[PDB]
Amino acid sequence: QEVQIPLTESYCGPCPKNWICYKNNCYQFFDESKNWYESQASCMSQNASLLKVYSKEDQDLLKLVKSYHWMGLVHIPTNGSWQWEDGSILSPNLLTIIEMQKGDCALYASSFKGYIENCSTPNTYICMQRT
Amino acid sequence: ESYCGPCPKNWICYKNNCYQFFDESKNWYESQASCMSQNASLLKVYSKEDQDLLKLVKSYHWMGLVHIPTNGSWQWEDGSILSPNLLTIIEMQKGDCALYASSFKGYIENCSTPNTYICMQRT
Amino acid sequence: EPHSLRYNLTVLSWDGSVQSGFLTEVHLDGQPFLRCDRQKCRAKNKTWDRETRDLTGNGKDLRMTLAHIKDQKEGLHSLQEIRVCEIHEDNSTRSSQHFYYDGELFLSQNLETKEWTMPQSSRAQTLAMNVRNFLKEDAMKTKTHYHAMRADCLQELRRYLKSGVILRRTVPPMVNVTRSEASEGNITVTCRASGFYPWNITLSWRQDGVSLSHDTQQWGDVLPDGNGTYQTWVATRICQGEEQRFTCYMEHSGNHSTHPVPS
Repeated sequence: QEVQIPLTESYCGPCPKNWICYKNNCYQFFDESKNWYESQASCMSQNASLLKVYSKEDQDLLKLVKSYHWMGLVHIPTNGSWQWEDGSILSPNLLTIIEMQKGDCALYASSFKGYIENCSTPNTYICMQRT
Repeated sequence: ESYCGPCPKNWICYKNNCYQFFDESKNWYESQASCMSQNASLLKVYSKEDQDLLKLVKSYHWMGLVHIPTNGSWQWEDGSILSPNLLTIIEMQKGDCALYASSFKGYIENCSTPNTYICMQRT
Repeated sequence: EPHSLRYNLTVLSWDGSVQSGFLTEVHLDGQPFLRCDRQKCRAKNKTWDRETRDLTGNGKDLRMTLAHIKDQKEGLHSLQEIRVCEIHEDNSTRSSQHFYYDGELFLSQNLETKEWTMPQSSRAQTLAMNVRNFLKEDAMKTKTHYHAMRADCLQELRRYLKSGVILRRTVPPMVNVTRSEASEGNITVTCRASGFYPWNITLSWRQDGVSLSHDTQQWGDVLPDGNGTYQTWVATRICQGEEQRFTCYMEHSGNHSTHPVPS
C-alpha cells in the first residue's frame, strides 16, 4: 500500500508507443514548433489532445518541465474566461495565468503557469491522452 | 507495446524505465539512500535515445555519478563506467558528486550540499 | 515617479568553486521589501510562497552560469543578475536584465526591445560571450523565455500594487521662517521645510514677489528627516527694515505656499 516492492509494481495503462505514462495519463512533448492550431491537429492526429491540467496532485511531474509548450487552453470573450478543448471550465485555483502577448491561447510553463500567447506563434507542444 | 514496463504505482514510466523527482532537498548520501529505500537508485544516464525526455528537466538534481579519486574519472553508483560522449561534465563546485542538468550536462557539486534528486529503476 | 520592481540575485566563487549560497534583494517602489537566500524569504509571511520557488529557480540557474565563466583569477568573485520592471504614469512599461561581475556591469538586455548590449572592453566582451553562449546553446532559452521574464516581473509588480503595500502618500512639509540677529545692520533670513515626502521640493526666497538668483541665496541639502521624509532650508542676507519685502516660496505636490519674515 505504501512500500515499493516488485509485487506492488503495476503496468501503466494503455498509451501510444514511446510516450510518458504517469497516473493513468499518457504524455508526449514535440520539439517540432507549430502554431496552436497545427499543434491541436497534431495531438488529435494521434487520438489525443493538447495538455489539460486538471490536478496538481495527479500531474505533479508538470512541476519539472523546462521551457514553454502549447497546451489546450483557449479564451471566450463573452464570458471573459478560459476553458479547455473539451469545453471543461478551468478549475479556479489550478493555473496562474500571465498576460505575456495579446492572444487567445496559452503556453504551459513550470510551477503551473499559463503564459498568454498569439495562437499563430510557432512553439513546442505537449499532447496528453487519458489512459 | 501499449503498456509501459512494470513500475511503482504513482511513478513516471518512459520506455520501461521508471522515474520519480523529489523536491525534499538532501545531500547526495541521504538522496541515494532515499532512492534505494524505494527499490530504485539515483538517475543513471546510459542513452540519449531512451532517456531523451531528460532534455526537458528544469534546474539541477542529484544523479548517481561519483568521482572515485584514485580512479581519476567518473562512474555510476553500481560501478558502471560512464559512456564517453553521453554527458558534458562542468566544474561548478569542488566535490566528487554530480548534478544532472538539462541537455545532458553533469555539474560537479560537494556531496554534502542539500539538493533535489531524481530516482530511476532500469526495467 | 513610476512604480519599480527589482530583483538583485547574487552568487559567489572561491578559486573557481561556486558556493552553495546565493542572495536575492527584492526592491518595491525603490524600497527594500524582501531578502531570500537558499533556505527561505524574509520581509523587512508564507504569502512569501511563489517567490521562494521562483527565486531559488534563478539562484540555481545562476550558480550554473558562473560555472561557465573562465576568469580563474584566484579568490572571491561575485556574479549578479538584476531584473528591473517599471509601470509608468502613462501605462507604458520598462524592463531590463543586467549582469555584473565583481560588481561591474558586462551585459544588459532591454526586455521591451529584446536588444543585448555590452561594454567595449576586452574582459567585458569575453565574459558577455561566456554567458550569452551558455544562454543560447546550453540552457536553450527561446525568445519566449525573455517575454515571460518581462511578463512575470510586471504581473508581480501589479500584484504587489493591488495588495496595497505601496502607498503613494504625500506628506506636506512643515515650514518655519527665522532671522539671524544684527551684525552691521543686516539679518540672515532662513526658510526651513521639514517632514516632507516625496523628495522633490521647490524652495526660494523672493524680493517683491520675484525669485532671487541661486547665487545671492545659501542652500541646505535635502537630508533625510526620518520615517522616509526629508528636510531642507534656503537662506539670504537682507538689510534691517527690508523684512516685509521678502517672502519664502515653496511648491510641494501642487501645493504652492508663501511664508513672510516674522516682523
